[PDB]
Amino acid sequence: TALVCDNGSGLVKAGFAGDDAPRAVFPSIVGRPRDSYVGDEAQSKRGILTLKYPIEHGIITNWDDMEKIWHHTFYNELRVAPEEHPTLLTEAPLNPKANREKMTQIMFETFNVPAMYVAIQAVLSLYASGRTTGIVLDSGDGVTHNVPIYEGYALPHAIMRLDLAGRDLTDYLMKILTERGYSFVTTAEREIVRDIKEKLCYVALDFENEMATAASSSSLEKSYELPDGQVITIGNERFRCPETLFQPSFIGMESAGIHETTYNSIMKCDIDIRKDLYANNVMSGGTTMYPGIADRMQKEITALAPSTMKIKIIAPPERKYSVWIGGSILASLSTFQQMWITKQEYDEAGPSIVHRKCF
Amino acid sequence: MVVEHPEFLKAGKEPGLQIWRVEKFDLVPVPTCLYGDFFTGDAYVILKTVQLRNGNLQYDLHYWLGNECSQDESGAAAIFTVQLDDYLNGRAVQHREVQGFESATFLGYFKSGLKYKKGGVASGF
Ligand SMILES: Nc1ncnc2c1ncn2[C@@H]1O[C@H](COP(=O)(O)OP(=O)(O)OP(=O)(O)O)[C@@H](O)[C@H]1O
Ligand SMILES: C/C1=C/C(=O)O[C@@H]2C[C@@H](CC[C@H](C)/C=C\C=C\CC1)O[C@@](O)([C@@H]1CSC(=O)N1)C2
Ligand SMILES: [Ca+2]
Ligand SMILES: [Ca+2]
Ligand SMILES: [Ca+2]
Repeated sequence: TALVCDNGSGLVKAGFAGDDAPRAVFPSIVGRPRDSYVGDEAQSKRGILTLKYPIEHGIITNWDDMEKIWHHTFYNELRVAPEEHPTLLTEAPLNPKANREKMTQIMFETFNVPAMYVAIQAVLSLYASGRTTGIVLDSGDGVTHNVPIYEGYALPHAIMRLDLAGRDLTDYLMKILTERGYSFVTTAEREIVRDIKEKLCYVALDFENEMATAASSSSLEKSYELPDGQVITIGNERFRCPETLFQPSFIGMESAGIHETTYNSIMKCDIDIRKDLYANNVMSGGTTMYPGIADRMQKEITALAPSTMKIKIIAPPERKYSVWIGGSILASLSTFQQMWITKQEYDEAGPSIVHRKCF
Repeated sequence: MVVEHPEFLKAGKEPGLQIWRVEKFDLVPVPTCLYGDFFTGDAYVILKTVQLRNGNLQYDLHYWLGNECSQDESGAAAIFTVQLDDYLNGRAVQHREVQGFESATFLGYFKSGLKYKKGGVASGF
């Protein structure tokens, strides 16, 4: 049985090829003494041990700990002998050449996998949506990308990266809330606000009219139960926190808005394919889960595009797992047997084989 | 790459119409008598090979998705379509065909009029 592993900035999504969902989803965190603990437990012992995120903005940045993430994945979460399963992993769009070789070397040298493959996260999400052509908006905990894809392959020259995503949004709810009079300013506190984020936040189709209703109506308000017990009334951040996605100034970021990068991404692509892109805008990643975000992108990019353009935002309910699900389908295909990088092939060519087998 | 799938070896060798159905993550040939009848619960891959005057062949690949096919099937069909195209040296034009919204070109492939029928194979997940 092949394994599928989607490593994110915040969460690890891991499981078996063939399954319809990841059997294992856990925090991408390694804790080391104040020799280490992994994910669901490291937040536990977080009193004794310093915790760090080995992946930043979708890129692997601490190899030593990343090696810990994988070990835990195979051994504590998946409960497999890694040396007997072909393993599929995922990577960000534009992962540096050396990262891809380092990930392949580790898998064959320190984990002894019999076979291995690396695919681009966003392309997997496109596949999971039953499509070969379109532009993916992928927005997780640590990064947001716009990835245009044509007849199966990403168009690297037109990809947009934006370091504003999920955590950045938590920190702003978790700063705007206190403006109301609440706490929130601890490495256990945002942890509560991110839960508020996930439950209460939504994207408004019109900001102003949403404003003109928020500071003037105890209807656009919800009450939430902290763990302490004290009840708090979420307002009006509900619609303000994700607004940062469209207006990045709110976090003082200056960057273009996700609708804008989407337009821009498409304009870097051959004119003959722009229609297909506009009509196949696929959303992927935890930070696209906000109620109302598909209706807003819609409106926002048809404003930007020529009237004649047929716009369409595709937002599958399972899009938290689209990347993983895309990998689960790919590694299950009868035709995938020969796509794998074998240990044989690795022994012959070493880690640079990845750039030839794995576009 | 370099698929060894028996169906791939047969794909696109002479002018005509070839139709496969996704079944449990595999590409399974459809009986020729049954061409044009599609299960709304399934996904299919269609290759139209046309004789070019220059002697080489023209390929159009269509992945057709029924209203009720499962995500593994539509996903597989899209992926199978990329692989077949690759296999054929990138010479194929790829087309996404959704039940009820198929291109005039695709519709024109079926002499007796294309037909939908309820049902299909179970999800390979
Ligand atoms: N319903 C929800 N509404 C909004 N945010 C959500 C929701 N569910 C999860 N999230 C957020 O999505 C993030 C998890 O998404 P995801 O797993 O796709 O990211 P990642 O892969 O870990 O990071 P990256 O892709 O940037 O490397 C967290 O920020 C989490 O708070
Ligand atoms: C259910 C859940 C989802 C998730 O996305 O977790 C990821 C991973 C998590 C790890 C760090 C925390 C303290 C320890 C354990 C967390 C467990 C479960 C968290 O740190 C995030 O929370 C950060 C911080 S605040 C935000 O926006 N991302 C994202
Ligand atoms: Ca991700
Ligand atoms: Ca079916
Ligand atoms: Ca082609």
